[PDB]
Amino acid sequence: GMIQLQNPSHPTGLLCKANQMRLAGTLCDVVIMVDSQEFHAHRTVLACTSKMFEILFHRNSQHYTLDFLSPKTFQQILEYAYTATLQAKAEDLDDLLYAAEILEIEYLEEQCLKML
Ligand SMILES: [Mg+2]
Repeated sequence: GMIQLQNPSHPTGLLCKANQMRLAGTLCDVVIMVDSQEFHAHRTVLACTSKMFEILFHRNSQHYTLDFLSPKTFQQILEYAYTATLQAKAEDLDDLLYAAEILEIEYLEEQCLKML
């Protein structure tokens, strides 16, 4: 007979380790520059979070500069991507919507749209 196992804590635990890796900078494979500020991250997490990054990463530069947002906004979207949670001042909502729109993060775009 067949056997089956399911762990509903895997997706979340997996993302948790990934964030822990990004904080220690372990196995990072891409550098995103934002206003002369370097961010080390994982292509896979970013590409699965944003269709914009999925497309962009087919260049294989391992290094990319973003001009549509400030390092603060990016750090804000990086945290969301790695923790599924975003913290931001009400005064940043516009900045986030503009970037979420370009990055195509449906959830951030939806929420920011409602909140405004
Ligand atoms: Mg800039």
